[PDB]
Amino acid sequence: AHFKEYQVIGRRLPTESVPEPKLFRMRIFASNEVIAKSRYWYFLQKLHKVKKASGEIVSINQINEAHPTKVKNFGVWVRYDSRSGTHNMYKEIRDVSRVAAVETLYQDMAARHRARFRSIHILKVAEIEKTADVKRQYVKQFLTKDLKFPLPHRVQKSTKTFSYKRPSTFY
Amino acid sequence: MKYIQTEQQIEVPEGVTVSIKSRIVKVVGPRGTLTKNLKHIDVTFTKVNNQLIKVAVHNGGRKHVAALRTVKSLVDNMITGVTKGYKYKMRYVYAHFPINVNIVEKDGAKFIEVRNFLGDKKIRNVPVRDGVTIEFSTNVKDEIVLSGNSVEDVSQNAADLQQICRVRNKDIRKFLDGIYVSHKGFITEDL
Amino acid sequence: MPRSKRSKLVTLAQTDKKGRENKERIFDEVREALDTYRYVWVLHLDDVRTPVLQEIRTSWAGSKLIMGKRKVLQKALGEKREEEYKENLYQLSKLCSGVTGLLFTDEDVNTVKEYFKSYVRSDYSRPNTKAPLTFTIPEGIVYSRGGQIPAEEDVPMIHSLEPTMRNKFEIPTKIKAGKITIDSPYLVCTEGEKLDVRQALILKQFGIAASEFKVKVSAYYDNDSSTVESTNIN
Amino acid sequence: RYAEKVSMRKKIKAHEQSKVKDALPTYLLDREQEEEMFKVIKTGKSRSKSWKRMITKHTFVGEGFTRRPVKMERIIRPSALRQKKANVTHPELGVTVFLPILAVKKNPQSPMYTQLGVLTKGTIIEVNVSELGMVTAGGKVVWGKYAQVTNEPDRDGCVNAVLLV
RNA sequence: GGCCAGCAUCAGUUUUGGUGGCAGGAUAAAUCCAUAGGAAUGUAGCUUGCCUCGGUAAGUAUUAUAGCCUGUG
RNA sequence: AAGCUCGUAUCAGUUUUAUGAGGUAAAGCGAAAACUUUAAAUAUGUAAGAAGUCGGACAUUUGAAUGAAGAGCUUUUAGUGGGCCAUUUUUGGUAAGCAGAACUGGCGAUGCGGGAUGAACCGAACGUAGAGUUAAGGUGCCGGAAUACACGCUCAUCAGACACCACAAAAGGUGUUAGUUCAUCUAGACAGCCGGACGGUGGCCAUGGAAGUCGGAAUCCGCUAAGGAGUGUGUAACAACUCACCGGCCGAAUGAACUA
RNA sequence: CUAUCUAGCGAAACCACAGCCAAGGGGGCUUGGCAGAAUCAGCGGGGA
RNA sequence: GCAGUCAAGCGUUCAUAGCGACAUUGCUUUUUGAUUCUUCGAUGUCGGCUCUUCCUAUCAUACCGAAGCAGAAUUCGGUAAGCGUUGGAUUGUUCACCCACUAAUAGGGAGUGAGCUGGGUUACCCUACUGAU
RNA sequence: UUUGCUCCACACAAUAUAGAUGGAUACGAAUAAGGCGUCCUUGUGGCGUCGCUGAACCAUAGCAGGCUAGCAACGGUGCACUUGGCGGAAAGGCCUUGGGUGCUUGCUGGCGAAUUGCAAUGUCAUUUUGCGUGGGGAUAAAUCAUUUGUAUACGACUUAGA
Repeated sequence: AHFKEYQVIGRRLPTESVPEPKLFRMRIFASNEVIAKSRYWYFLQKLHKVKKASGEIVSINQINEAHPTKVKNFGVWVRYDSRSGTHNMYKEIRDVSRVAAVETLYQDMAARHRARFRSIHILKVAEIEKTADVKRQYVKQFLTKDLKFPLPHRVQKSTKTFSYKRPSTFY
Repeated sequence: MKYIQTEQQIEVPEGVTVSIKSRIVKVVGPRGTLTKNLKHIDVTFTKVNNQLIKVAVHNGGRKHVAALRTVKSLVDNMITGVTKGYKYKMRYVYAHFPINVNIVEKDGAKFIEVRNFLGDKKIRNVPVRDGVTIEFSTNVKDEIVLSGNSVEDVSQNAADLQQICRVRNKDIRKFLDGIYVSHKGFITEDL
Repeated sequence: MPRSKRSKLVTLAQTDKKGRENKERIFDEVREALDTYRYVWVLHLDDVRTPVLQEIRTSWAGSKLIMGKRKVLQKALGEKREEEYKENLYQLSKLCSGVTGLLFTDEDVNTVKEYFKSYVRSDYSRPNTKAPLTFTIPEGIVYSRGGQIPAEEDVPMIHSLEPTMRNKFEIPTKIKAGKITIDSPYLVCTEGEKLDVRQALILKQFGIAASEFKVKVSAYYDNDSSTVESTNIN
Repeated sequence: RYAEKVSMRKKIKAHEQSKVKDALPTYLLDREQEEEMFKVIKTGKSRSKSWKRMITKHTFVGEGFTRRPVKMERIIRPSALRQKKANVTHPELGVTVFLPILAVKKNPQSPMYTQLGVLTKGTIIEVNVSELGMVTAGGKVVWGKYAQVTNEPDRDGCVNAVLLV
């Protein structure tokens, strides 16, 4: 829905002569807790031989962002299994927070690839501090000096069905 | 990739003047004037100062911006067509049958009249557009010259004219005769 | 611009592209040349002929004449005082502006500066230049020379090239039987005017090396003196 | 357009290829290499005298047929669907030779189609070898070999057979 | 003392607003205060060019005649 | 439907534990996957108690959960005996369609809302009425409900509004957006305009003529920044022009292939 | 000669209802096109 | 068709465990413009004339493109169905026909399950239509 | 016309309302543009200003709207006339002249309202028609029958008939 980012660890159950295994951690994006948990178990069953019955959860913690309103360039390495074999992808965002960036990503993948939330994988978020190592261009053009641009053809959303005025946009 | 702002420069020389309300243009220079509507094209114009004008698009798709570069070159063609003026030169070649080519005026119509084409009796008239003048070649055989400001009018008229003699059902490799263009120059000569 | 692009023409030719390997190769090779040879000459040669260069090289094998791309030659010479193989080379790296071209000798200076004044060939207009002759083409049959030699021994021009004459060369050229004819005389050019590219091409088509060829030089360096010399001789 | 494309792909391939750099005797030399599956068809004015069945499938008949009379016969073998010849290919050397049938020993799915002579897939067949003319041990001459058919005669009147080797 | 209705207060059911007090999370994160360091889509300042004589160009310059980023508190 | 023993009890289209008649080897370590070596899963059996436990001894926390205190013995009575679809498993297969079995669910006797309409779809426990809330489906108008908000992509010279993997189907396409992998570069990328683009050499037969290009086969070295025993126009040959290759002006990012 | 009209006489067959069309629904319902009282003579294309 | 040749790719690995497109070689009833009464035993139904209207995948007619297209004539191909597409002779197995003319004498559906040919197994109700008040 | 038709006045009756209950308040073109005002050299001109909702502009107190007194102004508005224009796209209206006639909430006074009984649409608008009341106006055609025949199934159609 509207998204959150969560921190999870699983501590796969103490068996005799191997108590306290190695506390496998993930950072997982979802709107709530239990969805987050289920995705941890889903990735974990993929990544090594676990089941939920053979595993147990340590904690859930919402990861707030350190300095939200810092505008950030993010770059995200992802995978998705579309109808073909699975395949990788990188994308780049100018945005405010990790969570909002992946929100926009999920919708854009939905547009351009008919890509579902269920069949997306995130590998990784990263943040780029220095400019000019961003690979893409459509963010890169939003980085120039003394920037100005217009809102052409602005339209006003009236409640009424009539207008008596012969409207205009401006310009 | 949804380029945000695209733009081109057009260079006004000292002599010529240009008046641009909304997407209408007039361009006036020593040879004369021209006008053009561009309301179908959805761009913006701006002066910076008086030797350079900027066209631009915001939020361009590929089609929109390719149109931008086009409209620049159109207006530059008008500018050239005032300061130089354009001049298109043709020849009318025959193997057996000499063309009789003439100019006539029917109520002010400025038709161009060809006879004896391929031993025909047919008269073919071609109109002349406004803003373009003819001359048959003095001291050059089998040649005609057109000159004007509107390049589009000139080329359309001559392209029509060679499109009239599209000789039909007959082997083009044999019937080399016809009326064709020698070259596309400007009026001046010097500059 | 993912689609609606141009298709660039693909072929199966034999020669392949050089890349940076030859670039850095020639760079280190001139840097090898530097300490080996003693006398250094910067050569502005705008119009160049492959047989002329091979003629010069097989004239002087004890010399070595090298040409290559400009900025890498500036690189291997060193453009700053701070970076240079030897000293007093940045200043002469400044001046070498034209099509250059360079020589490594150990012979006298005098012999070469008189050599290249003695050395003169015949070449074409190579426009943005003058050509020391005018040409009127007479209103008759046109020939390969264009009125140079007598009309009995010149051969008329081929009927292949005439549409090129009509398209490129701007000239009325009307075709009676198999030779080629004109109806008015055509003057191509005058003396004392900078020749245009079509003008240069028509004298090329006639095959007229009416222009003199002589190379100029701007400067000279010697390694053992380690000093720069400036000489404009043409 | 696909065709011209792939040919240009071959052109680049052969360009790059250029750019990067059988124990036979003499007389064989110089050769180039009931309630179902039955419709009661009532005949006559009074439709009770059916008495009739029809073969709608190919068959080899043999040399002598001596076709029985009309009144005692029950099954109708038509005239056209009679293969004397079949193409036999060789597995070794892949040579296609158009040779006769001599007999059909084996027919799948029945013992009846064996004697009838239906030539469907799975039918093993007695094939002449006369023009090939191999010399065997003792210097005999071969007249019959075994071949396995590989195509349905109904879908194509050609009859491809691999020679069992 | 029949018919139709209305107002108030009450109950069951229920819809929709206002408003207050509390608990939690990283005992929110942030903003904000100070502090240290860093760097540019380089602010002041310095150098050169034009000159429309102040705006570019390229260098300088880590707060100055703007400010930003980060770390800790 | 009637009795008689009672609600003491009875069981249950159910889970848990233990267990086979068998392994799927998805684990090869258990002989250089060779190996019955058994992570399990594919589910039936059995049970979880006085109907039991070792003549005699032991009561309901008297032997797991969960639900129903309506179950059982004997007697007796009406109607009824065939069939389409789906799903799961699995055998045979066919170009393809599929055929056969086994289980299960729907319809049959059964209405309602939606699906524009409807044997098979989606939802849904039918007395009459009121009020409320919702399912499946939908909200431009018909039509009750937002011409709601918001990210993207699409502009079809008969789109699509599809139920979806599914049949034409693998692909074509200088339409379009996003990606992947490679290549290039101010030590100058790509576009372009300008120059060179050579000598031995017109290389061998081949021919009337064959000179880099009617054509067979060869693939050299020389200088070289670079320049082929030589892409393409070409004349009867020759010549001339063009790339492929370098280099001069410009200065900025660009290009091959592939996926979606 | 009838057919037609008029004066007079005067039946039967047949009949769930009755009717306008295209697509759809694995004559009537759904969606659409039209439909203006009442009617005459020919018509032979159809008629649970 | 079948057996091959490349294999683009696929088989998570194997290319011959295995698939495999486009092309291409393999004869296919008589190789020299030499040439078979293959319409011969099918008891099986299909064969034919007036008139509407539709489709186009065009036979001509109109316009166009390319073709060694000198022209005339003609072959292919594109748009296009507005209009048009003839008269005769013919059966123990006409089979596919000849004759001529014509600018040409193209192809199929919905058709007479109401008239006709074989060796042959209440059209009287209303409907709409055409005419009329 | 036993006064029938018609234009206009007011009295009552019915007669209904796809639904008044302050006003259908007038530019055009464009929207990657314009409008309004002002200035000039009058143009695609300059200069300023505005939109960013009609959530406005106009109208608006009085018993469902009275009787009266003035003050200030000579303005506004209504009614019936009357002068002169304008408009044809379905004009059926819009201006405008003159005066007469009221009212004027521009401002200040005085009288009244009650009791419809704490509210019940509390009725006030328009379409249509007839009877009556009293002042005007003007005095037809068609059809059937007959007959024709350019037409004719009968109808219809087309001709003539004091």
